[PDB]
Amino acid sequence: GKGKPRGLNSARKLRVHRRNNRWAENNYKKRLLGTAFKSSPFGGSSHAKGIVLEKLGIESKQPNSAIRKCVRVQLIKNGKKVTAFVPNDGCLNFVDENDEVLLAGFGRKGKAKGDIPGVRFKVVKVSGVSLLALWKEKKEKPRS
Amino acid sequence: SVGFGLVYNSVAEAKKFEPTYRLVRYGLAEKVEKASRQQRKQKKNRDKKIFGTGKRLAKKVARRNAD
Amino acid sequence: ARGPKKHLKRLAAPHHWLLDKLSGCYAPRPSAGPHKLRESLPLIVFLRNRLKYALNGREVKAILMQRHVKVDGKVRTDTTYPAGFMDVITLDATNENFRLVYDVKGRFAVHRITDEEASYKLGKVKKVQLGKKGVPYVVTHDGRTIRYPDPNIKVNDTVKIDLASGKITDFIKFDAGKLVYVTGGRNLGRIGTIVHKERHDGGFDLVHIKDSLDNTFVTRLNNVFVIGEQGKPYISLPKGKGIKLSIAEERDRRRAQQGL
Amino acid sequence: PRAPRTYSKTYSTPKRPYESSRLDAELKLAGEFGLKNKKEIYRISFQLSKIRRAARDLLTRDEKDPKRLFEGNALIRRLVRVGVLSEDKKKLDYVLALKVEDFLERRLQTQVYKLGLAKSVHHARVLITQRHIAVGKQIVNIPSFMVRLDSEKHIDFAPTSPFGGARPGRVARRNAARKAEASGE
Amino acid sequence: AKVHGSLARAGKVKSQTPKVEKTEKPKKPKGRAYKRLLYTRRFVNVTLVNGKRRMNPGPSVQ
RNA sequence: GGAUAGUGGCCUACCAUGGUUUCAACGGGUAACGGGGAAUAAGGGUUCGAUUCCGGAGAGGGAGCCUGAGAAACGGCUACCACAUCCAAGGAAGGCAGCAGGCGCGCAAAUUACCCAAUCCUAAUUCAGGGAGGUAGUGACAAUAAAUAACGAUACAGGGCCCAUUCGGGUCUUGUAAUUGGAAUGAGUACAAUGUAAAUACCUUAACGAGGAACAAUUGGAGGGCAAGUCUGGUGCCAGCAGCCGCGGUAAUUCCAGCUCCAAUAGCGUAUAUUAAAGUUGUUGCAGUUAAAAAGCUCGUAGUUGAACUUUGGGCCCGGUUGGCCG
RNA sequence: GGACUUUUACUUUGAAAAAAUUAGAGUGUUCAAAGCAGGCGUAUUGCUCGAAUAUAUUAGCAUGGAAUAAUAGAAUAGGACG
Repeated sequence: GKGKPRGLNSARKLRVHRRNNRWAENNYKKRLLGTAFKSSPFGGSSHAKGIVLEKLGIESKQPNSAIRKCVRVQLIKNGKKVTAFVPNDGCLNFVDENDEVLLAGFGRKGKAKGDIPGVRFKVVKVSGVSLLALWKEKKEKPRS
Repeated sequence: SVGFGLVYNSVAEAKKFEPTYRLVRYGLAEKVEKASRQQRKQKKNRDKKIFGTGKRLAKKVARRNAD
Repeated sequence: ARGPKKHLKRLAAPHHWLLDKLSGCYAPRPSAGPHKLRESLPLIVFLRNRLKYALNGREVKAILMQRHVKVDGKVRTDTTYPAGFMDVITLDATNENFRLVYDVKGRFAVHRITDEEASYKLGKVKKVQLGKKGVPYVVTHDGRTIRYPDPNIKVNDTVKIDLASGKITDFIKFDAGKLVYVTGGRNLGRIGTIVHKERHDGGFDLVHIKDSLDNTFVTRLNNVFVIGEQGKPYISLPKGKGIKLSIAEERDRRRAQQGL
Repeated sequence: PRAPRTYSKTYSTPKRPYESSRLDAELKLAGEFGLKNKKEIYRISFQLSKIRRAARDLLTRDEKDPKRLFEGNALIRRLVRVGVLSEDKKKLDYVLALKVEDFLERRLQTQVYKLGLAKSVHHARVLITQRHIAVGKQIVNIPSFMVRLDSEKHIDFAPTSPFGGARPGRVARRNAARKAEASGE
Repeated sequence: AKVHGSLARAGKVKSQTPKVEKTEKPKKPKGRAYKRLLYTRRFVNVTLVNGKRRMNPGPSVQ
């Protein structure tokens, strides 16, 4: 019964057949195709710093309704064009075109967060300085 | 306060066997006024560019600039 | 690695020296000599780690440079000279005669023998060869070669050497019963008779052993060092006679000897 | 190329961050033994676990096991020498029922209090960490000391510090000195 | 979908919440002192109740 | 046979056609140096290992070689290749994956500091030399210890057991303070001595160093999961929040703030990876009529697997161990 | 009395076996992480215990076992034993 070999000598089959099924698992397969190195905008890196190209007013999905304040960024190490979300009340005024900004993920491990569509990254620093310091008026955006 | 101590059998027999850094604490030895390592080294390399006495070399150099 | 190595990282050294972990990156590293560097004992480790007669490694040399120390009678001056098993070491300027001989753990115990006895040692023969010009010779475990030996002397048999003339003065054969010292392995430091030698063609003869307590342990022929007759040592054994006790029996002997 | 001067950590945060039940009990403890934070309980909660594990494993073995007896009685003899295990509860079965406050009680902190000297653990806190203590000749300014049996009859004030003789403190000495240069001359 | 919406009111509300400065107060005790404060308060004297006891009730029911 | 220090298709002549493979050869990929080990704690496992030790390899890329016991060596040479320095324009010279230090790369990593006192190495050698190594500087990588207050006085409320007919009340001990009281201590500052090769910090110690605008603790959160507000003000499907469910369309417990409260605390949050949770990779240990999934069917090789029986039973010896009991 | 499985797998116990790491014994770094120290005394020319133990699940080697599971042997007798 049970539909799998039980023999004392069936170790190869058991070993290989699990090797064969480990592919139906995302994280595994994601780890062996080296997708983070290849497809992902960061190189699998946790952060990446790019240059701001334009501001976006992205409308959120249903059943929400607002304008979701983001920027298009060209990652330095790639040249990759990625769009990231500037968080908190009016922080989009802290960032400007050709600024350079630190981007990070959204803790969704690839996926987009909340209701903002196609935006899988968030702005953490602009022009060397953190936002939750600019926002809190602890420091000021260096006059460039 | 716990420390360590030594009692040699005669002064100069301590003179001998004592690390010279201790003796200078005791006014038992004089401080060698020496060139810093880098300065010592930079000389070892400067002299190294010379083969022989140098006193020949100085004649070599000086004859040139007196015509 | 392009040639012979000259350093010893302090961690790759033999544990049975008991050097500390910290306090430096390197260990002494035995020079080339009588004993295999892993099976040896530098004079620096004896004279400051095992006797505390020195502190600095500098003061080790200053003692040696004073010729203050003989090994096997010859005055040795190399800081990291590789002394070993059955060696003597004689600090004359203080009337001390030792003999590097094993602990009951696997270490080199500070064994003090008399001002006599230091006039000889023992030697396990390693090979017995016909040299050139027909001369025969034996080779002992400390790189001693003695030409013209007793024809009876075969390999593994020990040999009573003097210490200012070479020369064998009686010896012991390897048969059942003899009193044996284990010189390495899991039983290093132990002493016992024989019972059996289990020979194996191809390689590796094991030698079953029994001590003075009816505990039977086994090692490899390589590690066995005959030193005389049953209950009759040809030298002075260290304290405990290399009998070995359990951690249990250890602990009892401690707390009992402890107090009063 | 040196030797990796080894180390390890002492505590162990709880698997579930917000248990109103657990969080209550932890706070009760922090107040009666007069602790500083939750880490000082995590430290002891963790210590306790290995002990119970060490004993959890030894008990599975056949009795009169050469290793069980040595490593057990050695465990028991230590636990008793500090005042956490009862003098005649010397069995591994009784160490698995051991709980946090047993350990927590034996701190210098709750000894300076538990025999005069303090009349408050929070008083006892500041007394220890201000040199006003001496397990014999030795000052001990760590609240988490751990007082051993035959050491219990030695916990007293310092040969230094006003509460032990030789000079009063430097605030007293500034008061009896300001009534001097003034009301005197 | 639509990516070009209005950036006009970037922070409409933070910029119109009437700044009211923080009313000062005595500093609360740090370290052990604070936990002592919490042991005594929360369960030695026992104040406000309901058959459940309550941490932060605003102006009760009455 | 030659060659090598030597074995050997290592090379060469001649001779045969052999050698590996579904028990995976051969080829491909690796963001691959191997191991000692590391992270994760029911067990089994999963993931990781450039990096304190061992082995290997390399010194911008390749090849060649001199010297020597040992090097196919690079702080040796020779050449080609890729760089690239000085120049009186004829020429000459350099290989930091040594230690510092710079440019570049980037999310990402410190001083062009002192010394051979220690640890050990080397030479003709106690003595010289050693950016090995040690020492300090930068250093919230990790890890340990754990200050930011302690105790009283008094005025009310009373935990007040009572006495007890009533503003009648014993009497400690909780809690409240725009009320006061003296005690304590190091964080620092600093004579000295200690420490050190010298200086530095630790340890020790004169003189100092505690009353609130200080010696003033932070970080996140308060709908649910999940511990803690249906309080106040602002906004009005806007701004924003929200890992997930969701909040916001004028009484918002969820945004922006004030106040209060909760949680960890000299540390707390975020992102990325990974482990546990996951019996959602299942050997242990999953699922497959209808939720994902039995090849249309039979045959059949490799694979896995494969009925029963052969000295069973009887009877002794010897010397062991926990418990009866008892001192 | 030494050698001795037809040919094996399996299982027992040992041997050769780096240190560090891990587990874990002792030790009052003032506690602890550590470290491998140290402890006693006439402390004016001394004494003394230490620096354990366990782990390696592959393979090789040595060894006690013969249940389970494989394997060889006499059929035209080209059989065994002396």
